Amino acid sequence: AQTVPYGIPLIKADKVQAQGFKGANVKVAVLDTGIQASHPDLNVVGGASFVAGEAYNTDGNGHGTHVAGTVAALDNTTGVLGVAPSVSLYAVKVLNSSGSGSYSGIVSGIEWATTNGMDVINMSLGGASGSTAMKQAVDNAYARGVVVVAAAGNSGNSGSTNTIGYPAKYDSVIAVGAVDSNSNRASFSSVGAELEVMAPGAGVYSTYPTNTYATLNGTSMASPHVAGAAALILSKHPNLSASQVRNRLSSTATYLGSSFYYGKGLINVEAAAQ
Ligand SMILES: [Ca+2]
Repeated sequence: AQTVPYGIPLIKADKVQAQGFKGANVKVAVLDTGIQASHPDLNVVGGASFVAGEAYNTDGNGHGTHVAGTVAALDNTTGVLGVAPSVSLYAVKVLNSSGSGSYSGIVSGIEWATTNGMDVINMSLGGASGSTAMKQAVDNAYARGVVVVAAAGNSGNSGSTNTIGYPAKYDSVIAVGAVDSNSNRASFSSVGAELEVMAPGAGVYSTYPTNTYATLNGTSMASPHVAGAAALILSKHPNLSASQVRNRLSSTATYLGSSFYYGKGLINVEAAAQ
């Protein structure tokens, strides 16, 4: 049978899906370690690899497949359920089997995405330092109308230290923090002034390499939740611009506390979709 991860009802992705909007026609590119394209519960329609010696349609890590599953796990009688199960999935490998990648490889992914007409870009990756090349590509995609979502980082908090990584730290990028099934901020969810919105990141069950499913923890899992809500909103009002979709996301979020810890709050797709 098909399992419904707690994450989708928590963010009200089901009320919208129920209304009939599942993110169809929306092109979502997942910049990650690739995707097990042959996964039964997934439907990758294309992409590209910028990692030497590795094809975009294979995931030797499991990370990119899990993230992808959260965005568009097929709505059928098996596996799990994605936020926008009808979204046009694209895998852009910018990380290798060890979860590592170079700035050139990543920006190249951000450039291919925008150039090829992606509506949403998910980056469940992050680093301590940014780069003028990374900033440009990101501001560019956003400038072109591309919604850019990135994991806020998993370095928890310490005193009053802003621990939000890059590219999450960029203004053109939406930073995502993680909360558990009780809607309580996860201990690893980084904090900072740039934290934008919260989504399920603890105990999220999704698709995992070699036709299986696994549970993982991280802000990397919270991100796809927001990347998929964006497509959901886009599949309802396709005329909206990035900044608009973005604003409905944070302007209708459920308040959970100080922005330094929860940003604007937990996202609500039913409210954000008008
Ligand atoms: Ca399924």
